[PDB]
Amino acid sequence: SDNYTDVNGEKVLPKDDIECPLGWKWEDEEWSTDLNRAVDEQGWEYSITIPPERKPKHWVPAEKMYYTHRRRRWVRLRRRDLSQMEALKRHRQAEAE
Amino acid sequence: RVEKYLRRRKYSLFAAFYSATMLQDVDDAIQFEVSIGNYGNKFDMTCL
Repeated sequence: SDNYTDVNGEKVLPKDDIECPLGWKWEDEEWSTDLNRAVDEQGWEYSITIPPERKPKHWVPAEKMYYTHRRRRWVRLRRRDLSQMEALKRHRQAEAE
Repeated sequence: RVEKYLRRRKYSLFAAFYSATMLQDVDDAIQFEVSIGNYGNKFDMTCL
């Protein structure tokens, strides 16, 4: 569960723990495997043990014995109520606290 | 686009040997070795 990250490598929740924000409904209740990336048929990309920078630079679709990490991108969609976006500014005032 | 075409699956092969005849000039005991590609070669392995 600690292997879920954002684009910057920062920890995020597991894909199955994500809920839809107020004023929005899910278009996709489940996460779709991203096959649009340089990944294998299972959506996985592979890489060498993460270097000292702790910020891995290279991933490939290929599986090798050299690779000790594997990653997938997941895609999920949501749609807003077709009324007003005034509600969207109500939960975005707390940028930091 | 080529690396993403790489995949591997487990395959199953079975072979039974029912008889062996018409041998000539046999000096010692006979063994056979059969392998698939680079797999099953007794000299390229320590444990299978």
